[PDB]
Amino acid sequence: HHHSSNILIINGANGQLNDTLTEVADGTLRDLGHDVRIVRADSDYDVKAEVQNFLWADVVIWQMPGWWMGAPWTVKKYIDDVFTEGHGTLYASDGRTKYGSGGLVQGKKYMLSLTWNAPMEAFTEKDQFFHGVGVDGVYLPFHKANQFLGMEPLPTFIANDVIKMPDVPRYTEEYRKHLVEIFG
Amino acid sequence: SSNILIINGAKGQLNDTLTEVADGTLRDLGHDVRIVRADSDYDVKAEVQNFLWADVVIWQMPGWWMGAPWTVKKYIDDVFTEGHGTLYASDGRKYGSGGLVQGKKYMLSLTWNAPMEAFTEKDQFFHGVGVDGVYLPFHKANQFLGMEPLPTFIANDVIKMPDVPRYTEEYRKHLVEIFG
Repeated sequence: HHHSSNILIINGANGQLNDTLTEVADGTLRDLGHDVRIVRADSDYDVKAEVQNFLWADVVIWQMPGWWMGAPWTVKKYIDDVFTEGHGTLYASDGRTKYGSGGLVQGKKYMLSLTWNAPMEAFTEKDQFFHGVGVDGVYLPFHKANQFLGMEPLPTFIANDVIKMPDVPRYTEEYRKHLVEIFG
Repeated sequence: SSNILIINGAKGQLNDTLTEVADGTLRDLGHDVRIVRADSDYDVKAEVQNFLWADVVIWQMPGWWMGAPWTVKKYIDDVFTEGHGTLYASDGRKYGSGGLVQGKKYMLSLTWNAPMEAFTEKDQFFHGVGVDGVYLPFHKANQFLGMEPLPTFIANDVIKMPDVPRYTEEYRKHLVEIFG
């Protein structure tokens, strides 16, 4: 079910930084020749229309803040609503007829763009809170929800200490170079 | 004799059934039990008071798209946040050391479609990180408050292999082993 690229940015949007980074990606990517659509997870979306957005998309970008160690409930509701709908388009089942091999959109990719209060050391230091599993380790279940559909991950981007050490200029440029590197 | 709070994430008769099993078993062991349905119009202040009352919090829930149903995550986002000043003070500034309810315990009781092998084999979907690995973020949200984990219970292949009974007996046994 997977056929420049079509990019779908899901804005999980302090609701300024995420709105700002959504805009940065929108402009950067469109100036690199891609076509992008932006959808706010915290909106009264049309699930069937959202399924079609995923079918249209070559890449899905999840721009979102870390809320209680993961996606805000509105983003998880978008997944629970949209992914479940789409059964038959985005995925057929869990694969068994190895769990996780029943997706129908292999070839599509997704990327996480995050903003957290926690410092990076909290993710990397074996002796700290997340026991060194890393940002992607903390997001394993989120990555896997996307992979169940058959999509592949692209390098994660994350801004840390956004509240205790804010610096939009830094984040914005770093994100831009992150995008140019991947989508350039 | 502990106060146990059970958050029923059913959205979903199996989880309703397992909530009942926990309630009946724990009370029979001398504990007081309270049940709250995550998928309801709960009052955030009331829930914070449930947490302060509880010695142990059991999260009974099905796995939805690799984790907690959105209604359970909204429960956390709503209640844990209202809990600022009672359940947690700050992020501790290392990060995660700013809880206010150290001494309390929490436990995950899960129901999944996937088979246990999908969690333990390094070459499978979950590269062998285990059930608790997949739930790392959920465990950590609880630990941020200062609470400590108890052994996780999980019923696998609950849809492809409806073994109710079996799941009820194993959970019942799991509970006696921990709270007995």
